[PDB]
Amino acid sequence: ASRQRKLEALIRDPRSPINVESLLDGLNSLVLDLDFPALRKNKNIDNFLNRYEKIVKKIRGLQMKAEDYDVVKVIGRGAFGEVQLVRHKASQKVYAMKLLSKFEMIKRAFFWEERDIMAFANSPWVVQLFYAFQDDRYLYMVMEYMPGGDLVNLMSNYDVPEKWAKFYTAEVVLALDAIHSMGLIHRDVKPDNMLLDKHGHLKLADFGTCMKMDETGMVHCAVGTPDYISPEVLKSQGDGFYGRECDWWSVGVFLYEMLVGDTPFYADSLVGTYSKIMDHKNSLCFPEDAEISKHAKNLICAFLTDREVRLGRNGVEEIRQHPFFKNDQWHWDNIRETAAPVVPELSSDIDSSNFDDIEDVETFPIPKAFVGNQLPFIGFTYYR
Ligand SMILES: O=C(Cc1ccc(-c2n[nH]c(=O)c3ccccc23)cc1)N1CCc2ccccc21
Repeated sequence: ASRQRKLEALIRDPRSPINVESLLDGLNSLVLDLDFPALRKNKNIDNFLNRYEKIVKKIRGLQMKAEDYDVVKVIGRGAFGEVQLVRHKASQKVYAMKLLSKFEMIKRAFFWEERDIMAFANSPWVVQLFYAFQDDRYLYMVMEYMPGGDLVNLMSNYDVPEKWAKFYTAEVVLALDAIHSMGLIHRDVKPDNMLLDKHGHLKLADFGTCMKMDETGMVHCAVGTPDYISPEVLKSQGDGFYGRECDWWSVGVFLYEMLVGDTPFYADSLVGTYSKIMDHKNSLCFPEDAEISKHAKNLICAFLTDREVRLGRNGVEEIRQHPFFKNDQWHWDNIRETAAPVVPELSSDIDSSNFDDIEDVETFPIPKAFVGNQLPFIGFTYYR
């Protein structure tokens, strides 16, 4: 009973590898991976499935499921799956729910490690995870809805003045400081990941790229669209190592797209984008027509240089000290409680005006032998 108290404690700890959610995930996966007629020929499998069939159904009904949510509309669709604006039926609260195809996911081990670190850190600069669940086909992630839309949408609807770019860059800078302080490297900082909350304040979202830094403060191994990716990250794709400074390159790309209107290494092809990024010493140029302050040009260039000499290599203090961030509207300690330059007008809690309309799927193939397709997702379920 003393050893049983110690064992009953690990299972109660929600941050434990084997806990109630993990144990339930294990039993659900075991039932799913064995419920195939070819496998059912084995008496051990058929009998286990018979005993636990009814109870696994009862348990699946009590646990959080997709049916507990009302699908308002799709606000993003991709290769992975979609993002739905949903409302929890019982609490009546609106959330953003990403659906990941388990099948597509498997074609890419413990990938939610960084999601858990970020979820626990609970930074006001990072889009919050409330719950995560799963069914045979999908992985579900219930996130805080960011009704202000992303910075792709803001950029395509506004001509961004230096007062505005000075604010979003500072918020991205504090969000990246937060992520690095968790022992993480975002890896794919771009305006699709820059989401705006109910008041127009920025938060960084991780769409599966965040990685835990090793003892040396480095990562490895994905890119997708490269406009915001540093040369070191491109060159690593390979098993190459890079640090947190790869995220500061994306801040420079961001400041450029805000003030200029186009990405600094844009091209009609992906190859050309990749090339212009690698030859960034010759290809970086500001248009004559685009009027940009000396400090703005300076800051973009301090970030868009080789990792060795890039701004942020010494720390965040030199980025904050940069004269571009001299202003009469905010401080580095109070920026999030100051007036945001673009305040959203939201008539209802399901107002999705800042999101482009989408409106309107492959699965695992039935196995002959046990293959354990559900095994990699044991522990994904998150409840707090
Ligand atoms: O993608 C996500 C987590 C996430 C984070 C924010 C949002 C999100 N949140 N809020 C909004 O309003 C919104 C509007 C459009 C689009 C998205 C949103 C949705 C999912 N992860 C995290 C772990 C992981 C592994 C593998 C693959 C993916 C992901």
